[PDB]
Amino acid sequence: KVFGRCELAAAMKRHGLDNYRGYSLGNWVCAAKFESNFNTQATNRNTDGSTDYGILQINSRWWCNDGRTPGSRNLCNIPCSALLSSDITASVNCAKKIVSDGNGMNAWVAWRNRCKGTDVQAWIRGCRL
Ligand code: NA
Repeated sequence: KVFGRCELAAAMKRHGLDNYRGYSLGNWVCAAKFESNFNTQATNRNTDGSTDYGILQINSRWWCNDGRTPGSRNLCNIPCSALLSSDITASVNCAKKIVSDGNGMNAWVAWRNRCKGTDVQAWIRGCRL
């Protein structure tokens, strides 16, 4: 499923991401935009054997089990395929653990490269939240 900017913002707000860990909703929408382009089925195979899955591109080496990543942990206790659903619940709950893992939102490279320090409020414009 390809989420609409405000449609996603609303969904994320429902799931408690707005100001979660001090990170405004705009930060989360911006991260999703640059990580997966709002596409829940987004997958990116890395060179180390791991793969990034879904709307927030969660990595299979430590957060979900895809059965093909060497020395992989399943910290979120879910199959990586669950992070590919149109429903964002699994991704949000797992992201909540990732952002609290000692690096804040820096865990998401696209967020750090295209959202960090910018006017993230723009990502929530026109939205009826
Ligand atoms: Na894993």
